[PDB]
Amino acid sequence: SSAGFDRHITIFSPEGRLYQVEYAFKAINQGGLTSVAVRGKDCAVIVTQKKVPDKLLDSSTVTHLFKITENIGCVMTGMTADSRSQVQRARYEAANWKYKYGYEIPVDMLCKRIADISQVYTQNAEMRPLGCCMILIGIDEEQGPQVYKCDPAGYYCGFKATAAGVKQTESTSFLEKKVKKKFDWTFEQTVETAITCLSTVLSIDFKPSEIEVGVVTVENPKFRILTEAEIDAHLVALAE
Amino acid sequence: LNQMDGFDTLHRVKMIMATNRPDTLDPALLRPGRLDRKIHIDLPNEQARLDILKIHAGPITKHGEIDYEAIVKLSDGFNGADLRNVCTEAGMFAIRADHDFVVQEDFMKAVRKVADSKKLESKLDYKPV
Amino acid sequence: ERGYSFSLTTFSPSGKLVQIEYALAAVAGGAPSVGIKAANGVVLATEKKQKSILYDERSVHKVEPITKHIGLVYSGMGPDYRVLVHRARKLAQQYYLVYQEPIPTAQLVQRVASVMQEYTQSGGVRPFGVSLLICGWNEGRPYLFQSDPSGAYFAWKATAMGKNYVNGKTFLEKRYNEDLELEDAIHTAILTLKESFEGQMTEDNIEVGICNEAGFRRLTPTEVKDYLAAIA
Amino acid sequence: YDRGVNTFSPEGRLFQVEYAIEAIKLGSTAIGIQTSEGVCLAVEKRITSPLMEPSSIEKIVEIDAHIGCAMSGLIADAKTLIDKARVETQNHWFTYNETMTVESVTQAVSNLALQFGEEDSRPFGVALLFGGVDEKGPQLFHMDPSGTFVQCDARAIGSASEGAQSSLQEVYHKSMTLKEAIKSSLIILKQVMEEKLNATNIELATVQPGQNFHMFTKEELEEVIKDI
Amino acid sequence: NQYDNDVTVWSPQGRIHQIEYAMEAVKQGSATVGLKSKTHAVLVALKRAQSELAAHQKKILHVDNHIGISIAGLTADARLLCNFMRQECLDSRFVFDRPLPVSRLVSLIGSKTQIPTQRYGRRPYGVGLLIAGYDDMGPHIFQTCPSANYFDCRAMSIGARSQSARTYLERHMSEFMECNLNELVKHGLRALRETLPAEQDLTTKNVSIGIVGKDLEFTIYDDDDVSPFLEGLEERPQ
Amino acid sequence: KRFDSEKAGDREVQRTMLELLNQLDGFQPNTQVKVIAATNRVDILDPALLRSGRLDRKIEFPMPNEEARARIMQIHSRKMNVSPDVNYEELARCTDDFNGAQCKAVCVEAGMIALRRGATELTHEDYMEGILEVQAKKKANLQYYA
Amino acid sequence: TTIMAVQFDGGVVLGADSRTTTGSYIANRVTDKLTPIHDRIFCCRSGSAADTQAVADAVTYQLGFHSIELNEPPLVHTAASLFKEMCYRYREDLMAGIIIAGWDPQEGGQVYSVPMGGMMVRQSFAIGGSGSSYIYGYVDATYREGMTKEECLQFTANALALAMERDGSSGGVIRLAAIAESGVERQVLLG
Amino acid sequence: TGYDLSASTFSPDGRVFQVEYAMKAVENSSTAIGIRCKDGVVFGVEKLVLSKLYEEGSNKRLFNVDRHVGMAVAGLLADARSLADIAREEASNFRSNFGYNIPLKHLADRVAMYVHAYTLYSAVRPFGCSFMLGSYSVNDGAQLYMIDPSGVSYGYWGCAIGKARQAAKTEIEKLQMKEMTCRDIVKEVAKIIYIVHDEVKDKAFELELSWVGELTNGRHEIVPKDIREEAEKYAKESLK
Repeated sequence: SSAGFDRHITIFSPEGRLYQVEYAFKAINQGGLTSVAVRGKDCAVIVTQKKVPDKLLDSSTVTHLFKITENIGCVMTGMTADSRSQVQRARYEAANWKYKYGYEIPVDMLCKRIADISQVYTQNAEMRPLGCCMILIGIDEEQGPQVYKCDPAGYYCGFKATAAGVKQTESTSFLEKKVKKKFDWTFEQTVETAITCLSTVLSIDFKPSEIEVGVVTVENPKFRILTEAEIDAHLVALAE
Repeated sequence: LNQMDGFDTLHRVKMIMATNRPDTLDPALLRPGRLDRKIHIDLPNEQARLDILKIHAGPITKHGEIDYEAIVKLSDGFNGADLRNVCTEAGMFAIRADHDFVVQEDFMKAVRKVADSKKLESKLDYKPV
Repeated sequence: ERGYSFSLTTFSPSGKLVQIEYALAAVAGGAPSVGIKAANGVVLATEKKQKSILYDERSVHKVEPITKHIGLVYSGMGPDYRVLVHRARKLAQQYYLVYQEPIPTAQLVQRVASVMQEYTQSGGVRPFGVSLLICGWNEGRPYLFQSDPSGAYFAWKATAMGKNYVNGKTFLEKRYNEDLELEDAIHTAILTLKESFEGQMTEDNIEVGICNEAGFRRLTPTEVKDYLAAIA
Repeated sequence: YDRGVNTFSPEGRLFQVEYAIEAIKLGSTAIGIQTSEGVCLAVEKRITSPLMEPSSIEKIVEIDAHIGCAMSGLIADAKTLIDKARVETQNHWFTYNETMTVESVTQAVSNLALQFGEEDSRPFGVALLFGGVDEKGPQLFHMDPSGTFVQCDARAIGSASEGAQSSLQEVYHKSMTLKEAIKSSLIILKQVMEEKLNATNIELATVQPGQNFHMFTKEELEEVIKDI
Repeated sequence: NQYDNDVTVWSPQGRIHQIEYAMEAVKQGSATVGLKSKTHAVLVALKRAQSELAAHQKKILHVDNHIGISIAGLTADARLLCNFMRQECLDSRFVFDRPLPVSRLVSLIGSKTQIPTQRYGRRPYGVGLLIAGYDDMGPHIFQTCPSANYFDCRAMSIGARSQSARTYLERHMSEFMECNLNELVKHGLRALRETLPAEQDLTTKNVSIGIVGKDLEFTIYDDDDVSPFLEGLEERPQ
Repeated sequence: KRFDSEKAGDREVQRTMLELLNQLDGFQPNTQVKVIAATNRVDILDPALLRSGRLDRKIEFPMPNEEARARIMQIHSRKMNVSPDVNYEELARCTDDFNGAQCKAVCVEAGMIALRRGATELTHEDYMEGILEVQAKKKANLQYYA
Repeated sequence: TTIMAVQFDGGVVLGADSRTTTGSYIANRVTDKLTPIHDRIFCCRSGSAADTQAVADAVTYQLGFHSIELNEPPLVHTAASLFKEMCYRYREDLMAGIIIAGWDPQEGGQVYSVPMGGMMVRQSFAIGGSGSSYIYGYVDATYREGMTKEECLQFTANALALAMERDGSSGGVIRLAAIAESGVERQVLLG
Repeated sequence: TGYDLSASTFSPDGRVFQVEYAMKAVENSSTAIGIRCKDGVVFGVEKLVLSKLYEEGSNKRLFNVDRHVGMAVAGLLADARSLADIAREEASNFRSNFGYNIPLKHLADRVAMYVHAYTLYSAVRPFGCSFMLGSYSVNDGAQLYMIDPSGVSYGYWGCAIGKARQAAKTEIEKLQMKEMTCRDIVKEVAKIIYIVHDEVKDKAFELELSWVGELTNGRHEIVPKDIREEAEKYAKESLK
C-alpha cells in the first residue's frame, strides 16, 4: 500500500498513511530505556534507569533527567542528540517566555510550542522528523502537579500517570490497575509506585544507583534530583 | 487443521511446536482449539545468563580464580547458545595458552571480544509475535 | 531549507490530485463530529474518547474558539489542526486592527481557505489532513461553513466529518431539517454522534460547542451530562 | 545514471563538460595561423540554401582593435563571451591606458569558463581561437569549454580539425609568409568543403603589427580565390 | 553504483567515491617532483602538449616572492585557487606587511577546499598543488589532495607513475638534505626522468623547473634557464 | 528466508537449511564431521545460524596488503622467468583496491604482453603495464590536466 | 540617583536613595535602584531609567538562560561583563549609572563598576549618581579598611544621608541591601 | 533501497545508515586513545608510517583549540580540522562575551549540537570524525569528553578510538584513574599504545603524547616526547 517516494519522505500513502512518523515511534526504542511518570496529590514523580557498560562511565554525565527551569523538570527518550537539541530548544524558549511576558511559563504552553515545532519538523520533506520523545512536569496555580508528554508527531498531551517507550506499553496496563481502584496518593505512595511498576515490568530488583528519580512537589515547588541515599531509603522502605 | 477440528478427542495426545516466526502460521493455527497455548523464549536475563553460565563453567576445568559477574556485566543480549559458544570460545582460545586450568582473564578477553564479533554478526534478530 | 521548493503534487492522467485524495482519506479516518445550524444559532458536537483511562480530558480541547462570536471544530489530525488554528487565530487580528470590528465568518473562511490553498501548491510540503467545521453568528443570522484539504468551502444546515459521515449525513438529511432551537439541534446532534459512538457515552466522550447570536460558547462536561443523561 | 551534472567520472572527470568537448566536433571548421608577419585565420561558413544570406554568417568578429577571434559549434553561447571580453579589454584600457595583451584576454575568459551550477548554469559548447598582435607580435591561441588554454602556431577546430591539423603540420614551418599561409590554408579549406569554393563560402581573419584593421574584406578575397 | 551519485552519500563501506574519482583525476596529470634540502627547496615539473606547434603546457607558476607552486589537474581550479592564493598572500602581506608562513596558509587552503567536499550538488577541486616556501624556519615542501589533507615532506610527487619517482627518492633522499642547489636539481630531474618511458628525453622546452632559497627569491626556470641544469647529465642505462 | 507468503520457491530449500539447523539442534551426533561454509556476501542470512554447532568462528577476509599482495603475486610469478629487477614495492603500492585475483591477472597479462614483446623473460615495465591493463579500465584521453 | 556598594569580608552591601524626579517636578517619592538580576547579584542604576531597566532585563534574560545551562551559580565578573559589552556597544546611545555587586560561591563578595563610557573595573567600594559629587571627599577619608557588615550599613547610611541632604535630586528615603552567603537582606531606614 | 541515501530519511528499522557508514568509516583510522588522571588529562595518538612517506611531525591529529583545551581526533582528517576551526571559534566567542575559560561541558555541547545538526539534512553529510576532548582547571578539575559522529556528548576517565578499541580499552581498567599521577600515565599509555597494535598490521609507526592538567599549569601542549623519552625505554622492554 505504498507508491513513490512516500517511504523516503513525508507525504500520504494510498491509504493516507505517512511512514516517517511510524518509523520514528519505533525509532524511540533503540535506546532500550524505560520512562515512568507518576503524579500524586501534591507531588509529581519521575523515575528512569540507566545502563553502565563501562567503569570509565561517569554517573553524572549520563543522567537522563534534565532541569529546564527552577520549577520545571523533564525526561527524554529515544536517541540522544535529538534529546539534547530538544533540551536547548526547551530551555531557550522558556527563557524567551520570561523575557517577553515576565512571568513564569505554565509549561503546558511549552508543550504546545515544542509540539508545534515538532509539526514543523514533520512538514518539510527535506528535513528529518527527529524521533525523540519528551515528558515534562511542573507546578501551576491551583492545578497542583502536572505531567505532559510531547511526541514527535507534532502533538502534546499530559495525564495522571503516563509512560511511553520500550516496555512502557505493558506498564500502562499495570498502571491503570494500580491507579484505580480508588487509590489516593501521598508522596512516598507515588515514589513507591514509581519503583513498583518498573519492577513488575522488569523485576531486576537492583541497586538504587541505576535508576534516577526526578521529583516535584508543592512543598518545595522547585524541581529536584534525588540523591542515591534517600533513594535507597525508599528502596528498603518498599521492601517489607 | 481438520484433525484438530474433530470429530475426535485429542485430550490424550500432546503437541509441541517450534518455529522462527509466528507470522505465516495462518489464523487457523493461530486460533485456539487447534492451538490452545502460546509460549515464547525471550533473551535470557542476566540472572538466567548467570545460571546457564554456571552450569557451562562446570565441565570446563578452570583456574582457582572465577568471577561470573565479569562475564555477566560484559555479556548482554546473547542467546543461551551464543553464551555457551562464548564459553567454548574461551576454552578453545585457551588451547593457545596451552594451560589446563585457565584463568577467567583469558575468558574476559576472548569471551568479550569474540562475543562482540557475534554481536556484530547479530544482524536482524527482531522477530514478530 | 535547501530551496528545492518544487510542488510535489502533479496532475494524474485524469487530472486528479493524488496527495489531496489521500489527505481526504485521512480526514475520512478522522474522529466522528457533527454540527447543526438552525434558528437561534449554531451547535457543534464532536467526539473525543480516550484510548486509555489514564488520559485526562480537562487538558486539551477539540473546540478552540476563534472569537467570542465564532468557534470551530475539526476532524483529521490534531497536530496540523492546532497549527492552522494558531494561524487563523493570529489572522483574525489583522482584520480587527484595520476595522476595529469582529471579522465575519465568510471572511475567515476566505482567508483560511486561501492559506490552505497556497499551502497545497506550496513548495515541497504536504497538504493538511484536516477538514474544519466553522461556526459563527453575525448580523443576526448565524452561519456554518466547512473546509477541505484543497481549500474549498461550502455551507450546511448540518453535516458531519469523519467516519460514517455519509451515513450520519443521510440521517441528518431526513431527521434534521427546517430550523429548530439549540435544544433540538443538540438533541439530534447527540443522536447522530451517538450512532457511531462506543457502547458507553459520557460527558467526557464528546464535546458540544454552541454559537448563540449572543456569541459563541463552549459547554462544560457539567452541562454535557446535564442535557445528555437522558441521552437523546 | 542522472547525477548532479557536477559529478566526476570514475576514470574520470565531469560528464557534461567532456560531452561539450564533443559538442564542437560537429560545428563549423576553421584554421588559424600565427606567423611573424601576422596572424591569418580562416573559416568555412557551411551555407545551406539561397535563403541563407552569405554576409549574415560571421564566425569571426574583431574583439578589439588588435584582437580577432573565431568560433565553433554553438554561436549565441559565444556571443556573450565575445561581448563581455570586449568589455574586459576596454576596462583594461580604462585602468592602464594601453592595449590588453592577447594572452591576458585568454585567462580573462577561461577564468570564468566554468562557473556553472544549480545552487550558489549549463557549460558553454563553443571553441575559440584568438588572433592578435601584442608587444611580442602575432599570437594564435586556442581554448576549450573546460577553460584549458594552449598557445598554437597553426590550429584547427570543428569537423575537419583532425585531418586539417595533420595536413597543416605537414605544410607548416616557422619561415612562412602571410599570403603563403593564406593560400596554403584555403587549400585545406577547399579540400574540406563539400560545395565548390566561392566568395561566400569562407571568410578570412588577418592581423599584422602595422597592417590594420583588417579584419579583412571581400573582393580582396574574391581575388585570393582565383589566386590559387 | 547509484550511491556514488553525489558527494553527500556515504558508501556502504563509508568512502565517498567522488573524492576518489577526483584523486584519479589528479593521477592523469604530468608527473612533477618537489623536494627541499636543509636550506634550499626545488620543484621540477614536466610539460605535455597537444601537438607539435602547440606550446608545451606549463605547470610551475610563480605566486609570491617566497612561495611558488607546482600544479596538475584542471587548469580552471588551478588558476582559481591560484587567484585565491594571490589574495591570501597580499592579505597578510598588506595588513601585517610580512610574508605568509606556509603552514597556516595551507590550512587556509584546506578550509577553502573543505566546504565543496560536503554540500549537496558540489564537487572537490582537481588539484596537483606542490608548495615550496620559506618562513623563519626555512624550507617547506607540502602537497595537497582533493580530500583537503596536506602532507609535509622532504620530497613528494604526483601524476603518472610518480611512485616510481619515489622509488628513486628513497635511496638518495637522505642525501638530498645536504647538497646545494645545482646537484639537488639534477637529483630532481633524476627523479622525473623515470616517469618518461626510457626511449625519449627530457628535452629543454618540454620541462619546467623552479627553485627558491633561504636568501633566494622564487624564480621559474625554463628552456635556456634549465640548459645549465640539463647539461652535464649522464644518460639512463638500457 | 525471504519474509512472508507467498511465495518462497526455496521455502523448501531454506526449509532444508532449517533442517540442517535441526541436525545441529535436536540431534547432537553431528559433533563428528565438521562442516564448513563460505559466502561471498553476508547480506542475507538465517539469523539462527549463530552457534558453536552452527556458524561459530566468523572471519572477515579483507583486501590483501601490499606486502601480502606482492607476496602472493610473487607466488603466481615464481614459476615464470622474470628478469631479476622487480620492486614489488613500486607495484605493491601501485596495487590499490586490487583483489589478489587481480594480481594473478597482473601476472597473466605480464605473460600475455610478454608474448607479443618477444622478450624471453619478464620485465618490470611489463608488470606496471599489465597493472594499467586490468585496472583501472579505460579510456577517455590525456588532456586538460597538462 | 546616588548609589553605594561596599564589600565586607563575607559579602557586599548595597544602598541607594529613592526620590527620582524630572527637573523641578517631584516625580516618584520612592523608587528602587537595586534590581535583583540573579539571587546573588544585584545592580544599582542611574541615568535614564528606561535604558537601565531595558539593559538589566536583557542581561537578566541572557544571564538566567546561561546559568540554567551551566547548572551552576553565575560569576559576578560574568554578570558585569555583559553590561560592559552592551554598554560599550551602545555607549553613544545610552547612559550608564550601573554599578554591579554580589556574593559569589567561588569568590565571595565582589563589586564592579560600569560608568557611562562602558568600561568595567572592580574596586573595594563604588559610588555613582549626581549626589556622589559632594560625597567623594567625605567618603574617601571616612572610609576604613576591614569593615564589618554593621560598619558598612551605618557607613553607607551616613554617606547617603549627607548626599540626600545637600543635593536636591537625591532625596526621599533610603533602601539598603545586604548580600552575603546567608542570603539577601533588605530594609528601609529614615533618620 | 534508497533508505541509505539521505540522512533526512528514516528506514524500515527506524535509523539512518549514513550515520552507520560514517561511524564504521571512522573505525578504519589509526587507534588514538585518551585517559584522565587526578591532576590532569593524558592524550595519546598513534600515527602510522606508510611508505616513508614524508617528514615526521606533520598532519598530527593532536590539535590545540584553546589555551587549556585541545583535540585528539580520529577518522576523516579534513572534517576534523574543520571541527578544530569550529571549536576554536566557539571558545573565541565564549572568551568574547565573557572572558574566561569555557567550561568543557558547554564546548562539547556546542560541537555536539553542530555534529547533530549535520545529521538531519541531505544537503550535508554526517561527519566522518570522532575525537577526544579534555581540560583542566582548579575550580573544575580534570574532565574528559568523548564525542561521536552522531552527536552524543558525554565523558569518561578514559576512552578508545580507532581500529583497536575494545581490546585497547580493556586493560585500561588496570590504570587507576585517581591514584595514578599523570607523569606516570605518560609511560602507561605509552605501554598500551606500543603493546597494542601488532607490528605486522602496520610495519612502522610512531607515538604522540599530548597533555593538559596541573603539571603544566593549565597549558595544553605535547609533553615533549624527547622529554623523559619514557615510552621507548619502557615500551620496548614491555613487550615481554
